[PDB]
Parts: sequence; structure tokens; C-alpha cells
Amino acid sequence: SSKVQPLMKPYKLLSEKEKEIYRWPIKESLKTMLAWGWRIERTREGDSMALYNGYSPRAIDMSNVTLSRDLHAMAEMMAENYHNIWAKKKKMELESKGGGNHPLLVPYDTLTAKEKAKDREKAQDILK
Amino acid sequence: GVEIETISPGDGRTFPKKGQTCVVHYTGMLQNGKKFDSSRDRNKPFKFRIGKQEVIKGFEEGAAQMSLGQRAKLTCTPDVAYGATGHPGVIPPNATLIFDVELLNLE
Amino acid sequence: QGWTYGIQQDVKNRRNPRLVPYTLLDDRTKKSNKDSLREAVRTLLGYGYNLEAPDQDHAARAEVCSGTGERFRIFRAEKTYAVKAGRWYFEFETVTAGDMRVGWSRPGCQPDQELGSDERAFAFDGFKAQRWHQGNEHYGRSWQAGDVVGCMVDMNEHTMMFTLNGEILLDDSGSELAFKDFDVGDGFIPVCSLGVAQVGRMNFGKDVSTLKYFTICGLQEGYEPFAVNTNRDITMWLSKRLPQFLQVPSNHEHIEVTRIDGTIDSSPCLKVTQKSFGSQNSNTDIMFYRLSMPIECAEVFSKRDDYDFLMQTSTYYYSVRIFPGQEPANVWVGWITSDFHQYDTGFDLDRVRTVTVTLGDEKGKVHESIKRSNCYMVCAGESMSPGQGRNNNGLEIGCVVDAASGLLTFIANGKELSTYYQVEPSTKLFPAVFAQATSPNVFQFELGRIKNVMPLSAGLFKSEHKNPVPQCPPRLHVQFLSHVLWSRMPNQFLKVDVSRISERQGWLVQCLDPLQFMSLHIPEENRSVD
Amino acid sequence: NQHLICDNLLPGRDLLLQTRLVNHVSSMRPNIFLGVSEGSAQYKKWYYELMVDHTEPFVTAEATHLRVGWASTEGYSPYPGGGEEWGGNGVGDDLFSYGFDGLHLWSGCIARTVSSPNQHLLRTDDVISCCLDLSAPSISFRINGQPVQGMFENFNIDGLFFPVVSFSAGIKVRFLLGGRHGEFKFLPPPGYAPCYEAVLPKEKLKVEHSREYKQERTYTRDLLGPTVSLTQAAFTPIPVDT
Ligand SMILES: Nc1ncnc2c1ncn2[C@@H]1O[C@H](COP(=O)(O)OP(=O)(O)OP(=O)(O)O)[C@@H](O)[C@H]1O
Repeated sequence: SSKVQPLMKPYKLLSEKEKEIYRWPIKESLKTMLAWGWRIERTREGDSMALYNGYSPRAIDMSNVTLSRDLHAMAEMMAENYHNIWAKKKKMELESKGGGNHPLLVPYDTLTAKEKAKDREKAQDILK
Repeated sequence: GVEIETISPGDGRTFPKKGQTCVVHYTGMLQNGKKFDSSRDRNKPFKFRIGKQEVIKGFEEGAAQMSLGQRAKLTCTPDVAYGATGHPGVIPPNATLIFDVELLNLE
Repeated sequence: QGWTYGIQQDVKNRRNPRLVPYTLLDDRTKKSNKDSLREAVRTLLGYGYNLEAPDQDHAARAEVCSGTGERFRIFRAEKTYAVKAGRWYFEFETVTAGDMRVGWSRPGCQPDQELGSDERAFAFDGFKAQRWHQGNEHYGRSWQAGDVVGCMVDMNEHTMMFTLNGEILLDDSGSELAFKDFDVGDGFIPVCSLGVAQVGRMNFGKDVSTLKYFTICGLQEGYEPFAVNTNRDITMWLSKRLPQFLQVPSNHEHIEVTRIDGTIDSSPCLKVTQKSFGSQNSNTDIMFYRLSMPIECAEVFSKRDDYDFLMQTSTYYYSVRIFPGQEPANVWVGWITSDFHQYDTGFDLDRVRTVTVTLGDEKGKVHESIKRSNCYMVCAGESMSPGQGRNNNGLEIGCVVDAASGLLTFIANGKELSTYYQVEPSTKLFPAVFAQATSPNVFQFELGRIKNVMPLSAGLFKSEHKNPVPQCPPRLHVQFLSHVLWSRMPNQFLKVDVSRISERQGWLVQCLDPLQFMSLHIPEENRSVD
Repeated sequence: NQHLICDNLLPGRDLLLQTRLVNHVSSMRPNIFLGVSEGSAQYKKWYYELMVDHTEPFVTAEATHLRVGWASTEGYSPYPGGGEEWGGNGVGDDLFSYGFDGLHLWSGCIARTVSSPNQHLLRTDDVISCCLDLSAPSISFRINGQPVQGMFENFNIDGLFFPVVSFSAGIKVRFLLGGRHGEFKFLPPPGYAPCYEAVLPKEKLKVEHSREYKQERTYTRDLLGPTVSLTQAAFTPIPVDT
């Protein structure tokens, strides 16, 4: 009612059940990019970084890094698959409500640039 | 306050003595390498009588230590070259002067 | 085994002259081992085992083995010779047939652009029988070695025609004109582009007798030699081979420099961004940036912060903030001298030009050994230790220079780095950054300070020598290394005579005629030009 | 106001563009193109010798330029890298060339005074011996047979080195390249080979201009495009795997 929540404690302080709802997206992304046969590798620098490693505001500027051409095209149909899962859930909703075409039930390519914004920030966000 | 590279050796036997006109053909450059004076530019041997306060301290002593027919490089510190006031419009304050001096004749 | 190539055979020093490529191998050994292996192989065939030779797979390297990315050299007359009216003619002699272009260029042609690829040139490409103006269309024949191309323009009707050995070249149709619709503009200048290992010759027509096909085609038509009435040899400008530093143009395709005013809680900054990053035709190369004004070291090296220490110190500072998202391994921060002219697509700190001048006494003991270079930089990728999230603050690579001792010290994110340099007295160091743009926001030129260190402006400007407040005056601007510059071929060279006197005397070099030029020196860039 | 502007603007020589009359400097080099690389057939020690037959100290108001030493190319091109095609730049006015003038060691347009028995600027009847060691990067000089108390070392070795002399007007110098191209007046140091042994079997040794363009008739001037890298100057045997 007052728009105050205790959920901004550090993640280490969050409870385990509150954690599943964050990596369900990560688990689904992993399944999406492994179902296509892609082998993900961990380099020397990432392994070394792992071997090393309210609250103070530290904001992750996830807006300036840019992604390669092949990886962008790769993320194109991987974001297509995210829209595809959205179409699955809303098709279940269609079956429940017994009719009524949704405005964005159209294939991936039929959406416009500003209809396709979710799949962008999520897709190249995890890829960044 | 001035040391001397010889560039081309002279006779090494005759040196300027007191009251004798020294004829030199010099070229003076700043520390950074910028020329400010050259008798060769004017095509004219420079004459001055030694020990007689006609030229700056450093040039005086360098020409004195010079030998006849020699070519030498003179490095004049500010204390013996224009001091901290400098030469207005030519030499900046506290400047080390480097001279390319040749003693053509003693008269 | 330790053997070496030589011009003669000496076993003592292990030098066999035969250590040469087989293409250059001596004929007697070539034929001996040739016929031995020929007989061995042909007997191998004679034993029934049939040797099928694989097909000769055609391959081509495009004959591109020039210096770095250079692929042509543009030769043109001076801009002041541009013609706005009348009929003109000049000849182009093709010593070696190949990728070569010749025609008329506007007084704005870029030295690094192919002739006719844009609207600034009207060239003829006889290698592939092409006509070049904003594109290539089939036109004319293809020359051979020794062929003479006659370029003639008619500014009255705005027409151009070309002649190969006196014969007028035509379009796909029987049209004689090559270019027939263009405005006068700023005029036209003779121009020629020469490909790799291509040799050409221009005859502007100062002596009409030297022209080979003017009378055959061009005299009765009213066209005139380009230098018919000139009393002097026409000055010719050629594309500069050595890249130079110049200010980033406001119309640059990629680079975009934004000057940020320093607030009370901030410092003056020079943000470098890429305009066309992420789009098709994007440029992905090491762009070399420096600051327009250098820091000069002392002539003689000495052998809450306190205002007195700040007044008496000769230590200066500048920082570079690699933006969060840009790859640190692609960014190099440091200082360069005026001698830096190395434009290579792949830059590493190990291939920088360097030399160690060792001076010793008579006995041979090294009493001093000085190291010299033109690039004193560090790599941000190796500099940054913590890794992972750098978003707490952009990668601040502080550069500290001691103008009284020559010591170059680098501080990255509050910790001093082990890398340091020792420059010679009176060295002029330009704050420079080398970065490959992997993000629209590349880096920055924050001009702040740290404790007990003067700002960069204090050493850059004499008026601000005792001013502890950082400043970014308009004279200080971001420059970049580019190839878009012209070079003026001298009207007269030194008369040098070379001839071998005898076997024991050797080769004699004799220069006796004095030749002089008066040069113009730019104090803030430590360079001189004619 | 006339006195104030002059005294406050002229002496600095930091704002107004500065003018100076400079002698033209040209360079001549032989056909030699020697370098060092792993698994290739090049001798890492070379020696050539230069003689001065005449040199006027002042043909004009500026000092006569005369510098000798070694220069290197950028990459494997036959073009001397990092230098001007014309002007007053000679051997040692860049980090691609290393020169000796009898009193200084020149490299990167910076001169260091070097010790020698009876130091003097290069004169008539002076013989300069230049030694280049590519195994451990080193360049040493010998004037009139006496060693010069200086050495270039730890320089870049990724291109082709060649003998070179730079000069202004008013010289008479002779290349002593060894063998049938000039007899050495002093014995080469042990290990070093004469520079005439780097000539290719078909090609002939000759001293030419370091730069492409010379003084000649303008309409006969040969305009040269980019040149082909000398990939054949380094014979690296790389057989197919077996
Ligand atoms: N049958 C062979 N006998 C000897 N050498 C051979 C033979 N076939 C090929 N070669 C080659 O010929 C070269 C022999 O050169 P070598 O130094 O022995 O001769 P040399 O200098 O002409 O003098 P000498 O006649 O005293 O041997 C070597 O490169 C070797 O590999």
C-alpha cells in the first residue's frame, strides 16, 4: 500500500525460494541455447576471475557494450524463440478463453521494431 | 662557466693574447635548437678585441680558450649570457646559449 | 646445421651460396636434381603404380604486397592550376600496363580514394576498359606497355574525351564523349592513379615537340597543351605516404569528439565517440588519437595538498576513462612524441619503435645507457587487475609525467602500475590514446588532477603555469592519425652523381651544387614543413 | 606599444610560425637488403666502410650535412620506413635509421656526443667503418681505424637493413663495400662479412638513391606506384609436412 518492500536486501540475504523465480529465465535461456547444439566454453580469463571471486549504489551499465555480427544474428532467432514461448503461453490463454485473436499472435517477423522490445533487451542482455 | 667541444681542431699553438682583435665566424642557437644569431647569415666575420667587455662573458671566455683556426662549440649559461633579464625580443629570460664558433684570424 | 647463404662458397664460416629459393637456384644443380627426380618418378611410373597428378588449382594473391593498406598513389598538379574555361590536353604514358587511372580531378579530391569512385574525379581505367565517375561503366579499349593516353577536356561544352595512341576511345555505343554533363565548379586538374608496381609518366606539354600524339589528335581540334604558356615546370602534388596527426573533422564518418565543460564537482573532458558504430559500413580498426599540445621536459634533469609544493612542482597529470562496455584490451593509454607515424591495423606494445644508445668510456665500461622510443604507453586490458564489473567507475588510467626528471608513471584505478618509462631531457610528449571502437562510447580525456600534482594545462600553457585549476582551452583539441593529406614534390632535387671509379676505389658519390629550401615550423606540433 | 608587443611575443618562439633556411639532404644506398629472421639464411654480421674524399664545411650559411650509418625499412618493403622523401632529414632523423657524423650518434633526430680518439667532425681523408650485428642487435663505428666509444643496441629487428649515407651539397664520398667493389682500408672485425656478399646471384650491386624521385626532366620523370614487398629477400625454407 505504501510501496515499501523488504526485497532489496542483498541477494546473499534473499531466501532460496525467492531465488528460483530469477534463474527460471536463466535456466530457460540455457535450455534455448543448448537445444540448438551450441557448445559454450569458459576461457582462461573467466576461470581465473572465478578463482579470485541498503547497499552502496553500483549500477551495471549494460548499454554500451555491443555484440558481434554473427552473435547478433544468432540472438535474432533466439529472441524469436522467446517470442515463440510467449506465443505458447498466450495460446494456452486463447484455449482457456475460447477465442479472440490477440494483436501480437502474428509470427516474429510480423511485429514491428517497437513491438519487439522485450525480446531485445532480454536476449542481447544475457548475450552481453 | 663555459665548457668547449672542439668541432674541428686548430693549430693548438696560438691563443688570443691581451689587446688583440679576435676575428670569429659564429652561429648561436638556443638550447632547444632555434637559431637566433649567425655571422654566416650576414656573410661577415665578427671582430672583437679580447678582454675588453665588447661581447658577452661566455663568448669572451670561449674565444679566449679557443685556438687559431679551430672550430668549437660554446655553451654559455645564463649567468654568463644575458642573465635573467634576457635580450628584449630575442633571448628569453634564463636561457642557455650554444655557439658554433670558428676563430679565423687574430689581429 | 648452421649454414648460411652467401655470394661465394666458404666452408670455414659455414656459408653455402646454394641456400637460395629454388626459383633462384643455380642452373646446373637445378638440372641435375631435376633429371634425377624425373628419372626416379618416371621409373616409379614404369613399375605400374600410376601417379595421377592433381589438377593445377588456380590461385591469385591479387598482386597486393605493398606497404600496409596502401594500394595506389595519386599524382596531380597543384590546385592553383585548375582550369575553368577553354580546351586542354595532356598525355599519360603507361610504362607498365596494369591497374592505372588517369583523367581530371576537382580541387577537392581525397588522396586516399580511388579515382572516379566519387564525384571528385573523371578517370579512365584502361586496365579493365572502365570509365570512372561515381561508378564504373565500360568504355574504350585496354592499353598495353608503352601506350600513350591523351586526356583532353573542353570546358566550354563541359565534355571530356580520351585517346589511346591517337585513336579516340568510344562508349558502349559509338559516342565519342566520355563525360559530357558536369558543372565547372572549382575547375579541373590533371590526375593519375598508379597501382602496385605500376610506372607512369605525365607530359603536360611544356615542350610541344615532346608530345607524341597531340598533332595526331588534339592540335586541329582546338585543344591546347596544359602547360603551353607556362614559364616554369608545373608543381605536382602526390598523396602522402606517411600518416600525420590532424584535428578530427566535424563531418567525419565515424569519429565524433564532444567537448565537456568542467563543472564545480567535475573536470574538463574530451569525450570520443563513434558516429556510425553498429551500422553497416562500420569501421573496426585501431584509431590513433593524440592531444594537439605536448608536455616538454626540463632541459637539464635534476641530479588539502600544499599550495607551495603545488607551486614548486613540475609534475603534471591527465586521465583517460575507458567507458563501461569498451574492451580494455583494445585501449592503450600513454604518451607519444612527434616522431610517431606508425599506422598499423594491429598494434601491440612489443612492436613499437625503440633503440638503446649505449655510450661508454675508452676502456669500454658503459658509463650510461639511454633508451629511446616514440610510444610510451600501457595497455588498459593488462593494466586492470580486478576484472569483472568495472561499472563502479570507468577505467581511469592516470598518467603522471615528471617534467623535471623525465619519469613517466601510470596509475590505474588508484593503484600505481609497475610499468614506467624514462625519457630524455627536452622530450616533447603528446598525451595520446590508441583504441579500437567496440562500443559507440570509446573513451574520454578527463583533465583533472590527483593529490600534489599539477593539471595538464599548467604544463601545456605558459600563462596557466602557476594555475592549479584544470582548464581545457580551445587550442587543446583531439587529433587523430589519418592518411588524407597531400605532399608537394619539390621543383628541383639535389644533383647527385654516382659512378664506380674502379674495383679497388669503389663507388663515388659526388654532390656539389648547393640547394636550399626555407621551412615553416609549427611550435605546438614540433614539425616543420616547406 | 611597438616595444611591448615585440618584447612579449617574439622571444618565446612558441606562437608565431617560425622560418628557417635549410639545406636539402639526400641519401644514397646500395642494392643490399639484409635482415634477420628465424629459420632463414642470412648472415647476422655485416661490415662496410666509407671514405670521405672531400667535404666543404660550409658551402652555404648552414653547416654541411654528412652522416653515415645503417637504416631499416618498415616491414619487408624496399622503402625506408618512417622518413621524408625529401627535405633536410638524413641518417638518424628517425627511429628507423642510425647515423654517425664523427662527433655524435644520431637516432630519432636526437644527437648524443660520443667519445673517440681525436674527436672531429667528418673531414677530408677520413675513413668510417660501420659494423652491424643482427644476432644481438648492435651497431658500432670505427673512425680511421680507432673504435668509437658508442653503440646502438636493442633496436627493432623486423625489417631489411642496408648501408646508407646522408648528405647536403659539397661532398665527395666513396663506398668501400668489399670484394671487387672497393678494398677495405682496415680489416673487418672477426666474424663480420663484407656487404658485397649479400648481393643476389642475378642482381648486380649498385649505389642508388634511397628515394624514388631524382632531379631529371619533368616529362620524363617516372611516377612510381606502391612497390611489392621483398618476400624473396628472406629465404625461409618451409617444406610441406611429411
Ligand atoms: N654425391 C655427392 N657427394 C658429395 N656432395 C654431394 C653429393 N650430392 C650432392 N652433394 C652436395 O654437394 C655439396 C658438396 O660441397 P663440398 O663442400 O663437399 O664441396 P666443395 O666446396 O666444392 O669442395 P670439395 O671438392 O673439396 O668437396 C653439398 O651441399 C652436398 O650436399
